[PDB]
Amino acid sequence: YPDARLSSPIVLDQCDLVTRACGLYSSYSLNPQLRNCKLPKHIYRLKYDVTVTKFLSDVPVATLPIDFIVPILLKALSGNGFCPVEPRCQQFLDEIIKYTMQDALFLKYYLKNVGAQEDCVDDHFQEKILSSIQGNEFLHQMFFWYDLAILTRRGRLNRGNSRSTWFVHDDLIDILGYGDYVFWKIPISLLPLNTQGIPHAAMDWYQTSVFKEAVQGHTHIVSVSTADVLIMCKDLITCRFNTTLISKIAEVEDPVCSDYPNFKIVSMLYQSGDYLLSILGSDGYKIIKFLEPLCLAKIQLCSKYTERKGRFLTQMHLAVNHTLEEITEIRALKPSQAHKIREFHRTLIRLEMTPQQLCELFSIQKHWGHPVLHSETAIQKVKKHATVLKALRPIVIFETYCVFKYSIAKHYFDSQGSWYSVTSDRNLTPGLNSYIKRNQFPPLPMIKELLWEFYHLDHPPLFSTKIISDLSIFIKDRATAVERTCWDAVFEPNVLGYNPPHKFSTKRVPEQFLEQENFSIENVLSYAQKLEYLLPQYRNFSFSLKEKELNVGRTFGKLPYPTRNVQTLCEALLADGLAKAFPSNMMVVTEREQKESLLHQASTVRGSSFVTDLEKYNLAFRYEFTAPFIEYCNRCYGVKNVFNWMHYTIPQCYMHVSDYYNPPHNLTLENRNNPPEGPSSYRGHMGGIEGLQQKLWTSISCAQISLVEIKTGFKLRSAVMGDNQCITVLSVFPLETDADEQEQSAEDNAARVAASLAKVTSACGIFLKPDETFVHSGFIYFGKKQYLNGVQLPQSLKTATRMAPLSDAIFDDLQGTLASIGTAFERSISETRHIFPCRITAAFHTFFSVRILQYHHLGFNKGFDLGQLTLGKPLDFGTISLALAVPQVLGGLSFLNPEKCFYRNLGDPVTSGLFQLKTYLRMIEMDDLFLPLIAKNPGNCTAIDFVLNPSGLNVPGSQDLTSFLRQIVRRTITLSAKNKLINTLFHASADFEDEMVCKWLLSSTPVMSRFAADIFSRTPSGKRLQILGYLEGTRTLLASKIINNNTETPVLDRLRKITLQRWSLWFSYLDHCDNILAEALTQITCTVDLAQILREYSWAHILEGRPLIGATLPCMIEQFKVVWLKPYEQCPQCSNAGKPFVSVAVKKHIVSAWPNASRISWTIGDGIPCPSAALREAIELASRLTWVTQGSSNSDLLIKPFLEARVNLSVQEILQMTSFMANRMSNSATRLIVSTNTLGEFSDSNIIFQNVINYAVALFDIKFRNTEATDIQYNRAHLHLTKCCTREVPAQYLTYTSTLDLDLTRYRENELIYDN
Amino acid sequence: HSFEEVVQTLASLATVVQQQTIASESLEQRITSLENGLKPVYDMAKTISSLNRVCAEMVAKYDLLVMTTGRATATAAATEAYWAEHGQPPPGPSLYEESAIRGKIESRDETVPQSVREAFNNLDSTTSLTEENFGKPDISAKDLRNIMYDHLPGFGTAFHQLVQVICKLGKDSNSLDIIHAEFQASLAEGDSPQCALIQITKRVPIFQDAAPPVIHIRSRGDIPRACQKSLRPVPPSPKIDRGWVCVFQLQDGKTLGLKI
Amino acid sequence: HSFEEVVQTLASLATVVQQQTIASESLEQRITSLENGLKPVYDMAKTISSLNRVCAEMVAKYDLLVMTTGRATATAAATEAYWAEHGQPPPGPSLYEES
Amino acid sequence: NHSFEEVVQTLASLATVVQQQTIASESLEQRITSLENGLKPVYDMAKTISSLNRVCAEMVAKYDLLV
Amino acid sequence: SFEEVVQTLASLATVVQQQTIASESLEQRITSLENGLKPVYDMAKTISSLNRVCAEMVAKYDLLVMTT
Ligand SMILES: [Zn+2]
Repeated sequence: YPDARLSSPIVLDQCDLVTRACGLYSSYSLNPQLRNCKLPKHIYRLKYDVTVTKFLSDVPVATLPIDFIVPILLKALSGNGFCPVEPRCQQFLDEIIKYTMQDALFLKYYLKNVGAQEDCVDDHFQEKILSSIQGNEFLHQMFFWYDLAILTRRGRLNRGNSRSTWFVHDDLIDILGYGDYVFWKIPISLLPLNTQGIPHAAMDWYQTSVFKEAVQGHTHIVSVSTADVLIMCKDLITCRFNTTLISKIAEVEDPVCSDYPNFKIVSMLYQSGDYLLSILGSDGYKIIKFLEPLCLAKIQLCSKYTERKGRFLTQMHLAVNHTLEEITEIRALKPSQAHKIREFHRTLIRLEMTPQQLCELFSIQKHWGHPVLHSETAIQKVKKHATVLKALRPIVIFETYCVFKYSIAKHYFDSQGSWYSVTSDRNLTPGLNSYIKRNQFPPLPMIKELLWEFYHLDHPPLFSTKIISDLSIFIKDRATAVERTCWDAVFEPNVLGYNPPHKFSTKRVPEQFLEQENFSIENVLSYAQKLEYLLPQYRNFSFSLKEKELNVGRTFGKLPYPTRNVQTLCEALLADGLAKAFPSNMMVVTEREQKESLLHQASTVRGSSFVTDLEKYNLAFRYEFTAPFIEYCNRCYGVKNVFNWMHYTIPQCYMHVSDYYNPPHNLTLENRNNPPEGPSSYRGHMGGIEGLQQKLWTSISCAQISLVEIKTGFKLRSAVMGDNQCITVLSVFPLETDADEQEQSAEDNAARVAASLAKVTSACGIFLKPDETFVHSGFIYFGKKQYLNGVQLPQSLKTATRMAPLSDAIFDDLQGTLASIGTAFERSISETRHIFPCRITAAFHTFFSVRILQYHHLGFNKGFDLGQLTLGKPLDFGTISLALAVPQVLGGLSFLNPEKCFYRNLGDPVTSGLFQLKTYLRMIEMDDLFLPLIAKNPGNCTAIDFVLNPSGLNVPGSQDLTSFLRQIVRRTITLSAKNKLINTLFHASADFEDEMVCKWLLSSTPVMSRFAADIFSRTPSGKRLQILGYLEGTRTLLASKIINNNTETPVLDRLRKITLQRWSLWFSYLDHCDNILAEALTQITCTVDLAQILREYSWAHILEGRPLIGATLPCMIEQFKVVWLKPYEQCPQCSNAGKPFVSVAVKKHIVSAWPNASRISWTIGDGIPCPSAALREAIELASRLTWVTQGSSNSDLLIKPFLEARVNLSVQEILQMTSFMANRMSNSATRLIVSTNTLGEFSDSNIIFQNVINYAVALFDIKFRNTEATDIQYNRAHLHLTKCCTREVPAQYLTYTSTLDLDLTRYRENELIYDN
Repeated sequence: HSFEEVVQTLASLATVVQQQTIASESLEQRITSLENGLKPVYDMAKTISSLNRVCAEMVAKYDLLVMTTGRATATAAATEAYWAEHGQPPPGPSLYEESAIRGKIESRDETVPQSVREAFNNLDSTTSLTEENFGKPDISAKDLRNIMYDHLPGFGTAFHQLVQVICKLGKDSNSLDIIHAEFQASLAEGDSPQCALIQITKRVPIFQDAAPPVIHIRSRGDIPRACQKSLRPVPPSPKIDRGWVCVFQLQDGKTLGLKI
Repeated sequence: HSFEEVVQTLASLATVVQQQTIASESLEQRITSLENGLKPVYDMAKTISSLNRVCAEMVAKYDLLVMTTGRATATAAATEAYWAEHGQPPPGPSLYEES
Repeated sequence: NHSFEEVVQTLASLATVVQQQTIASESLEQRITSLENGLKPVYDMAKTISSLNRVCAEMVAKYDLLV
Repeated sequence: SFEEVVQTLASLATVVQQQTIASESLEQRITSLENGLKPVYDMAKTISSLNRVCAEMVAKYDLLVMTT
């Protein structure tokens, strides 16, 4: 099952073979072995193909690299010619526009109904949207590229028959596709010419005289690539179309000033990048890489100017000039081409934009493509600075180790009582005895002479090898390395030239874990503590190239299975015990903080910062520096040789990259046991590897920063998020220091702290770059957020431009695609301040995805029609339009709820869906459809998913494919699970036990499904359900041989019939509904009552007569009502008659505002808004089960059956042991005062106070987003509740009649189950 | 008789008692001498705490030093002998004194290995770092000219000649930093690059009362096309800050001046 | 009665003579202890200062010290660790840098 | 006369012996006080010296197996 | 006369016995100084060994570090 999006790096080594089978020439690979190797059984029969022979009968023998041609194809290809796809994508374009315009509707109708709307209304709104959509630059190109993607996926599917060949002829270009390979035939007149007369692309393969007689009387030339550059080009076209459409649409909301850059500057940037690439090949990405730092530089200069504020821009300009001049001297550019090539960075430098527009422009970096990777350059990059001699100072290592031990001691003192009973000689610490005897811990100021004494402190094993309660860490479907005995079996046995003597069997983690005869944690401890990773057969460590990136090449390492288990164990132990004395992320904006709290921990307060790159540390770590820390980590546990596996085993390995189509150079059968080293192999790796031992390295970095803070008496805070580390210095000033000298002093303090840290880190063997480390005062960019003097900057193009009709959602499921689009829409609307661009994009893509899946489904046969085989008549526009309006909870396909524009977390997904459906049906004159559209027919669901889906309905159309995958995994486990520990957990009567437990959990009166769901996860059945879920993609269902050895029936037919049944469930209407529920739902006119009746009628077999409580909640849109008062007015509601309400008022102080105060989104204000593994789960289970039921004497007769399966301690000993967020930027929330105490008796109650504040703030932000701040004519707002959906909640407890009457004492095995 | 014997016995008892008293006095003298002789020992404990602290410091430091290196570290004689076999630093960590290796680096007489000298140079290049000049860029004439070209639109304009003249004069007077700082300050306010160059010419004291340079050309073809529209007759007393950027001297004696 | 008085006087004289001899022996023991106890104190005081100065010099010179790495530490550490438990050399083939 | 003189002499001898015994007891008490005052510090100094010697010997043992 | 002589002799004998007891107690208390003074000799002896060990450490220092 080929995928529709890029998921692998781009390598073109095998394309050398293809050109040899067709009598052409192309030097993609740097390995000479591929020049004269035997050809495989396939890609050799091309000599007997008539289509390929006819296609290449009028072209030169020489070819050209695809690096220089992709920009030419991106502009020379449009949909005009003939394509072999009969249902063409552009045919269904009017319906897409109609649906998009229909969503520019009710969204607006819903918004007006709520009370937000907009003061400024323009009549010409649909016409502008229609013109913006119609007049897009990348529309027909996008449709043509989607036809190409469909056709090439269909071709890749077979790749063994006569149906694997396709041909397209479009104006100037010809394309021939054959089984993962593409031939492009293009005119020679489109290629830029070198000053010697030959094209720029041909100057690296042929000499000038050679590439002048090969062409001669030829006008067309051929390039060869894989069927993965096509997918990349399709992704680029989709992203460009999305960003252009969003930028154009945003100009209608706010004509005066929008937050998106423009739709004309971005086009020029695209053209300039394309020209630069067409001239420089894949080498031109080194200039494209500079867009992000230049954007950051331009953002930094949008504030008060300081002498060192412009240093970042100057350094980046110098760097880009040097890079441009170094990669151009060899190439013989024309004098005219040397002027046009300096237009990308020249345009970037001369920009004049607001900080918000620059922040949005930051997000277009992958819109030009990705380079072609080689296994030689990638390994030469990491070899050059991993076998390098280093010079170190022992003294700084000494203080670093002392600070390490100090931090550990302080963390153990702060919690768990005081001190840790040092079992060491008291002579060797003359000065720490006083603090120990009086039980006191020394503060920082006087710890400068007793630091060395911390070296002499000893203790027992403070931590333990326990608290591991997640078995999914040992089964994750990752990649491992083969054993040393058979290491060259990962190469194709024709490029190698010999058959490898030994062949492996399996290479997947889940299959090897399910075959592990003797598992358990103590076995891993015994394996590591005996130095069994040094065995001769456990030393491979292969490499693998990274995914989509703009680097020359990056790699990640793979180890054999037991060593991978040891690494996972070490990371798990170190994450819990240590790595807590060293807080990783402490991201904070001191601008929006209150006084008397920052100053208290800072001993006016001004803070500066600087950011360093923590990735380059990995290769600079040596054993001579990290030995003491590793030994101390060993001592703090009971282990002996566990934490030093990497430094012991990595240097003894043979470094190589496991690429299928090119092995290491000069590899034969004779020199197989002791292979030589060359341009892609080496032996003495002395540094670290990415990902391995990350927590220890972060702890060492934190210790170094703390040492610098001790030496230099400044308050320092360190935060780590990703590959960057931010260090913030707090200055503290004696007041009466103006406001300009204070910032200069803060910057000077930050600079001196940076210098001291650089000195210390260099003395430890790790080098920082003074020309790449830079000091910021107010602008802080970190992790997922950027701030400019306390004002948050928008970033919505990151997720909005990734919307596409095709994704990887298990057998091309429509529901998964629509859910992904909805999630992207929510995440995009969370940022920024505009609304309509993202929703218009999502509405455009939803219908198009529906049509693609209806007509071109890869899982079925060619020419199939999903909409015809189910209804029997063509699927019209009305049926699809009505199907997408019903929310998914009730069995529809609607994933874009307008109510998500206010808050992201929803109290009740049923009442909100009912309200949305009622509003949509009220907009149109189709009111008499509400009843025969939500009744439906209840399905056949047992009491196993009611626990898993507490707030839901028993409809068959609202489910997903999780249960199918769970059944597949369960049967695969049943057939082959010789793990000897999974078998104990998955016994013969596991299903019956789980069903009985779930049935008993819902036997109370009244029934509370939330409590049952909460408590079910701590049972062994919950652990079984957690383990069962590890499948994620639609390729393990087919490629995994162990799954497909169950015989029975093929999974393809079952998937097809499930898809047909699901497609028949939707779009049918009035065919899967009953009449008893419809008659019982009449004359209700209340959403809460309707939801309660719907929940009661469903699950009727589960809930015979017992009422259900704790599920239904009201919809806040129907609960409150805004009034929008002005200064000289009085509320009409308050004058009449108890009228509880919530008050919202607007402040006046601005504090900071960038660039102006015209928009309320650009400004801010004052604002303000060791226990074992199973012991825990036992304790919380007992606590909650005791808390829920209190008015009974059975609280002791129900704890025992659940507790006896988790912990050895009996009852009466455990007894002794016993966020909703919002989708708006946090800028207006600092300028509003929300008062809820005016409600009086609070109408406990049926109101969630966590969401009322969000609703009020979001309403105010949406109402005034495109209006001037001085034009706002409203002062305060009243939210008056209506007495129609508000009720009181009396206190009520749970009464249990019987007991489980089930034996769970058989679970006396280790891991995620009962421990002694 | 009996009384005389009693008297004699009493006298003997008195003499023996006196001898015992003398012995007791000697005992008291010896005891007080021993008690007074212990004064130096009492103050000995004062000078031992400092020794204990210093010894504990040295023990901690050298224990960490010996533990951080391997079981095979090689001695000074071993590494000196091994240096005679190629560069080839010996296996295992070697220990050097900063002054000794620093002094040996310049004294290139006994074939110090290249890797060792690169490592020492990288280690020592970070010592000369202060609060100032931490990340201060270095600007030369060519780099400044390249930066200045990136702002002016088009090509062949007289502003390019002005930029070249400014860079040459700054290189001659060694004032590139001041010129660059003035240019950046002018650009920050939002002025056009041409205005920034004009302000640089009119503000920097070096360019004040400076004779414009003279460039020799064979004919009108040397000058760019964009510069062709800014030709004037040469004034008797041209000034660089008044508008004249350069004077073109032809082979036949014709003199032309370029003005913005 | 005269004989009893003579015997009592003789016994008293003998007891006092024995007490005097005991006192003389105690005096000799105390003198010997005083002479022996305070003999090596001057040498101890002389050596304390030298030890303090030499330790201070070593601590001072520890700061001016530079260390250069080498490609044999990890293999040596692994060999020592493998010799500590089940004290047989690690199985063939040989490690990276064996010497 | 003679008997009274002998009685007086015996009483004087007894008084002198009692005074000598009292002086001896006072000297013994002074010696006990001096020993009690002086016992502890020398013990502490000896313990510290022994510990330092042991740790430095451990250092030398570690350094020996390096040449 | 005779009674007074007998009483004086008895008092003298008792006083002599008490004095001998006091002298024996003094000797017993004095003979405990060896236990208290042995650690003095031990710490006097150990200083030479400590100095020798430190001298050996200093000498071995110059073997490893290159110096001048
Ligand atoms: Zn009101």
